[PDB]
Amino acid sequence: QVQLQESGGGLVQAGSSLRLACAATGSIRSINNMGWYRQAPGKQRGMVAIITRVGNTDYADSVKGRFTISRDNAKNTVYLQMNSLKPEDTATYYCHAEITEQSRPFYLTDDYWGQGTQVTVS
Amino acid sequence: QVQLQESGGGLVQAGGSLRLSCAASGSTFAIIAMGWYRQAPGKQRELVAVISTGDTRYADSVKGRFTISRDNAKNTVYLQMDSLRPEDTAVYYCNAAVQVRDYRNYWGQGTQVTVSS
Amino acid sequence: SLTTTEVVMENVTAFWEEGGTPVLKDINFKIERGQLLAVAGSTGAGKTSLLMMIMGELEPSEGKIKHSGRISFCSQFSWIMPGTIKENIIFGVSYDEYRYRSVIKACQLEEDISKFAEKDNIVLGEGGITLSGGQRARISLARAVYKDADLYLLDSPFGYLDVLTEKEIFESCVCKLMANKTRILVTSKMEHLKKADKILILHEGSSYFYGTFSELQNL
Ligand SMILES: Nc1ncnc2c1ncn2[C@@H]1O[C@H](COP(=O)(O)OP(=O)(O)OP(=O)(O)O)[C@@H](O)[C@H]1O
Ligand SMILES: [Mg+2]
Ligand SMILES: [Mg+2]
Repeated sequence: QVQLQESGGGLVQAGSSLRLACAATGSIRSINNMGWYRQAPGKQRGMVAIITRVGNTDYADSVKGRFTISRDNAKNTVYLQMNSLKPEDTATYYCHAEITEQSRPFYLTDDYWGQGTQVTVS
Repeated sequence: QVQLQESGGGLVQAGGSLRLSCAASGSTFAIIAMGWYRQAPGKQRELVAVISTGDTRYADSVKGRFTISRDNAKNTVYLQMDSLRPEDTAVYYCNAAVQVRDYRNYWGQGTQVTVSS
Repeated sequence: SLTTTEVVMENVTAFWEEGGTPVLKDINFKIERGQLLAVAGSTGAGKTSLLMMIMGELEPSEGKIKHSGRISFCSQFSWIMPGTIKENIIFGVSYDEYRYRSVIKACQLEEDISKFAEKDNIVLGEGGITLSGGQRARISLARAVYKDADLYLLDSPFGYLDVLTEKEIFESCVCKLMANKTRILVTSKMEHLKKADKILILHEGSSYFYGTFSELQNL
């Protein structure tokens, strides 16, 4: 009874900027790491950016300096500010989170993924 | 965001001992690992000892003679140098791997160790 | 007792500050040679401190800790020392071509090394290449795993890795390459606990769970 949901995707032009959001909902007790990943047709899924509960970040070399990952612990939401969009950025963007469900007697996490949002850069 | 200062260097006769110290100072910082390097004139700096937390590593040339250790309460690292040889003559530098909100390494300014025959 | 018992903790309590809150209270576990112990629990539970005790950085106020041989520790914070990628992996340990290649592969460093003209002779630092957080975490794990040891203390080595890379390295390095090594892995992921021979769940220094994955799943 836990869900991740991405939003803010769409069809945009090269050089434009876009903001993605991913909200963790349901029977959440706690969240550790959260991150943004992407997969393009024919290509394998790969990390874009990750963020710890403390707010420490890491970026794939291809997006560093263009994209920023941020986190709001009160809303259990992770954001991806994408600037200077390139046609190579066209992909389905997926959100991940390490989550401790409420019905678990211990501080243990399970990996959850969102359904994904398409980002098409013209 | 961190300053390192070495001390303890100087002139000593072969077979003698020396204890180098490296003091880290600053405001907000967490030391991850500390290393000791040595440099002969016109040569590259050579890593001789490193300590993370209670895990130590030594260059072959220094094994059994040098010991690296930390005073965790004080942000200091030491290099106990025993059975010193003329070939140990060099400038010794400490280097700290630190988290100051971002990851960085810092160099000290070095201390001359001269070992006579 | 038996030569095959790598590490034991019997009735262990310890304090960082004398007279303060015990960081670990009445800890008991026994790890046989080649087993994987997962150490789980929330922030401040005493997981890194437990490794520190094994390493002799924290002595218990009561109880007994025994470990056979040499330890190799991987800090929860990754680090490098100015020098080559190769030196950042092997420093203080003799070169062994096969081990080296097997560690680079298991830690997914092959691809990253191949991008440089100097390959693993590439110099790391302000004046050379700056590794990303992910690269630094993989090289720090490779440094710890390359060293031949009787006991590997892996303190959350995937905390700064993306989940796709983490799964690959947990499988290729911790589970396959290190299959017969004694390992204490600090992790609270169910995906990791599934593979452990024993699990210790710490809560505010106390042992809230100690047993197998079947015993945990049943609870
Ligand atoms: N090197 C140290 N010296 C003194 N006190 C320490 C040291 N390391 C940790 N402590 C203290 O011991 C307590 C237990 O923390 P510890 O670091 O063992 O937790 P942890 O389970 O590793 O947490 P996390 O999951 O966040 O890494 C904390 O109060 C902590 O600040
Ligand atoms: Mg056995
Ligand atoms: Mg810890």
